[PDB]
Amino acid sequence: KHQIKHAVKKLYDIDVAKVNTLIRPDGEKKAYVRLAPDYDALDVANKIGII
Amino acid sequence: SMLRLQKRLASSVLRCGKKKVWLDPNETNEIANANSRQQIRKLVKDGLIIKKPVTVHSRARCRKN
Amino acid sequence: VRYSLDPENPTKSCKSRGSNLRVHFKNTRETAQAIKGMHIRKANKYLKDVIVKHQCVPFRRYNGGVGRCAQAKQHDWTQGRWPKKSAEFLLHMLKNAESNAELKGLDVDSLVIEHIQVNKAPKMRRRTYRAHGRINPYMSSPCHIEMILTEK
Amino acid sequence: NEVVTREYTINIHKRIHGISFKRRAPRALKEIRKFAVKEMGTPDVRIDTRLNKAVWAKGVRNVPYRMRVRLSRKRNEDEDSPNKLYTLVTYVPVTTYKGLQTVNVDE
Amino acid sequence: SVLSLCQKGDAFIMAETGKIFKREKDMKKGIAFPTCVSVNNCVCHFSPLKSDQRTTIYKRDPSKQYGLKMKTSRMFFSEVERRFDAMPFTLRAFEDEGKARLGVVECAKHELLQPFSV
Amino acid sequence: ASHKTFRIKRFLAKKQKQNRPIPQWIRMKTGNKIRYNSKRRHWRRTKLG
RNA sequence: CGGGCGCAGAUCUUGGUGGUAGUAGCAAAUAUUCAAACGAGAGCUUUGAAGGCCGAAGUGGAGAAGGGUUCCAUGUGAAC
Ligand SMILES: [Mg+2]
Ligand SMILES: [Mg+2]
Ligand SMILES: [Mg+2]
Ligand SMILES: [Mg+2]
Ligand SMILES: [Mg+2]
Ligand SMILES: [Mg+2]
Ligand SMILES: [Mg+2]
Ligand SMILES: [Mg+2]
Ligand SMILES: [Mg+2]
Repeated sequence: KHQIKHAVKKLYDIDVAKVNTLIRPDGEKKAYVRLAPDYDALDVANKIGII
Repeated sequence: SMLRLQKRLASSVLRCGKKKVWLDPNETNEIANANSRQQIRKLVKDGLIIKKPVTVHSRARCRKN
Repeated sequence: VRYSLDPENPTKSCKSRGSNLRVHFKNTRETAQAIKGMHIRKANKYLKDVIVKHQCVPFRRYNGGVGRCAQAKQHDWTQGRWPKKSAEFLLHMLKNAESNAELKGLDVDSLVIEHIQVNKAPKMRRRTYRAHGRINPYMSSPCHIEMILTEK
Repeated sequence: NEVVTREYTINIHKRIHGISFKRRAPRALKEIRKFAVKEMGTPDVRIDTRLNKAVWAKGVRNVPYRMRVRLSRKRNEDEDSPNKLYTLVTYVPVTTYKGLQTVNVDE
Repeated sequence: SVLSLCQKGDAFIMAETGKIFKREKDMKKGIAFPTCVSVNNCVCHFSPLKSDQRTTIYKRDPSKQYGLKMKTSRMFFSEVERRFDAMPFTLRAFEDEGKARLGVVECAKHELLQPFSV
Repeated sequence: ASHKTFRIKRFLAKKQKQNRPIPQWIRMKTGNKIRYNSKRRHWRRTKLG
């Protein structure tokens, strides 16, 4: 949880409140990074190309 | 068509069993479009999905005896 | 493709075929012998009555265990049943053979079933569960059906 | 005229005689349908739901003996089928069955 | 500047229908298709977005109906019915294309918006 | 069960990804030579231990 | 000139197919019924009504071991 939180703070320069990791049934770990209230996940998702 | 998602979602929304969910037979085509719990809560507010009352189990004879 | 008993005059004849039909071979063979020489207007009426159980199908060969019926006296026989399943696969084929005649330009009301045979198809394999941990086969008996029609 | 509506009295007591307990009420409706085809000579008989409650009023094995009924022959008017006309069987609540004849009812 | 040219003509079409032929309120007419400027490599239907390949035009098919589960997708789909019923439009007419693109990923997936990919 | 180890869960993940049907374009690539995956297992018929 | 050289049998080996045979059978734990919708197609799906069973040491609601995607939505009706 510390590596994932520190990685997204460097790839996109966004602060994260908490991270919830989860290993999917197919062996892939899935994370739920909750951004700080000063940042909007809708704007970040449009910059990095999610939407 | 086949209304088992609506019968299941309305039972958890109304907090009752499947034997208490009443789906209007005249509006089966309108209830079939409800695929989420928020749309079921809209149909319950319109009288299309009504919670049937409890079967009567009066204690008249139990108390009279 | 590669029918037996090629027509005498293909100019006035229509053909139909069916492969791997899931009807019982013994049931669909006894009804194929019932409609032979009949007209398609008479064979359709006969097959439609077998479904509603108005005139039976005399089981001539595969008649081991079948019960007697009062409608078998029409065929000078004692046994007979109503294969509803066989009377439907032979009913969609007569509808297809009629289409081949309308497309070819044949007189529909004068077609006569001059040849109709039912072969055996590769049996499909299922299993049943018997006593003492034994597994016996539970096989299907599909059939190949083909027929040639001609005018008179 | 073909569109005609009458009122009959189906003596079900003699039509379900000898039937097992858990088949009396189901047979009573197979006898009402046969009674409708015999009297109103048109197949595709449709039995009203209120009549289904009347035959099942006292369970499966206790069917009323006589049941006042109304046979109404009508036309399909939609989805032309092999049967041009159909019979709609409805329930007629009566107090007693003594002296009830087969009367005709007009629209 | 393809973006500046398309928005300039789109405002002219809206201004052209501002008062001309507006006596009756139930008249069905308007922007049948937004402006499009193509290039050598481009084929057709190129309407660039405010941030700029993705398709920036969609059309609602009334023959298909589906209940959107997402909250912003219903708000995005509701603005289409109030403005252009079954008429092609652009994602620039929303002024919040950061959110307008969020509500379009579900409508186009459930046969509610038919795109014209380049 | 619901209480798995990481090694068991990693073993069930691979067997779950191996049980996928053969891609459609593989059939046309091989000319219908490989039509169906000969190692498809059912959770009722075949147990992986 | 050299043989792994001739089959009717060995409750022979492997593969295939018959008679029996449209036969035995699809008979443990009370029950189905009317109308409608979808559909090429309905005793069997879905909805409503009627009549019933499990009757709180349940045919109810949740877990352990075990199973390993069987969970959920949509689509298809070849095979099962
Ligand atoms: Mg065993
Ligand atoms: Mg097992
Ligand atoms: Mg030898
Ligand atoms: Mg030999
Ligand atoms: Mg039994
Ligand atoms: Mg018990
Ligand atoms: Mg999957
Ligand atoms: Mg399921
Ligand atoms: Mg489905």
